[PDB]
Amino acid sequence: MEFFGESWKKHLSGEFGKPYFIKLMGFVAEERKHYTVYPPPHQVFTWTQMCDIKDVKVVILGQDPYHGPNQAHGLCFSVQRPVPPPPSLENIYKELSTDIEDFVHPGHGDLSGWAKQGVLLLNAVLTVRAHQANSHKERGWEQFTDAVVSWLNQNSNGLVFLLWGSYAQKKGSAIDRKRHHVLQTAHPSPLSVYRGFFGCRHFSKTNELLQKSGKKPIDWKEL
DNA sequence: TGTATCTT
DNA sequence: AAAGATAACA
Ligand SMILES: O=c1cc[nH]c(=O)[nH]1
Repeated sequence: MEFFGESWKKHLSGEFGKPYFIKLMGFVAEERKHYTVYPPPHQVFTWTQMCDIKDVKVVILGQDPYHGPNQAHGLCFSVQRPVPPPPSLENIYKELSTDIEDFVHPGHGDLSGWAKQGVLLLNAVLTVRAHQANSHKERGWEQFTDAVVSWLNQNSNGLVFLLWGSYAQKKGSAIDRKRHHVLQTAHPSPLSVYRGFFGCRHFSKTNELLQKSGKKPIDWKEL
């Protein structure tokens, strides 16, 4: 119980009774019986437990969870102490250090600090079979995360979406590019970071857009 | 050994 | 689809 934060469950509950969702949860359940799936069930929706849905100001959309033991916990790119930051996160910190002058490696990989500030740390696909990246794509997660993006698009204003990677970028078409700001770059994984993530300056750019629309910027060092 | 994106 | 090529790093 209580895997979903109250305000999130209230606005996404309409998906629960849909065939694709019932079949999606059915698939993940069958998978957990034969393989190790990440993150654990009680953490698949951690991204709804950090702030009220109406308080989201920035959305970071990744591809799918870390596929190693004890890494993924429901917030994209984040890992709970004492787990060391995986390759993707070390790259995010590397960019943050050159993008934000006051930013220095926090010495851990827990990104709850950002989420509590209204930064939704979402992935297009919310589960993954151990050691197999994007193994759970096209099973129904995409329509669910589409519902999340769609609600935010219609009920919020001036949000800043950071779509990292081709899969996250599939959601760009559902975002009113006039009402919200969409920043797109390569995924921070070592296998693609060199295609543009380094130098993208999305963190400083995100705050410029927020402050321009009179909103409090994100303190990226607040972790 | 191990962490995307484009092409056939 | 899904496998192969291409691709930084350590
Ligand atoms: O949560 C995560 C971690 C790495 N890469 C992603 O796309 N998401």
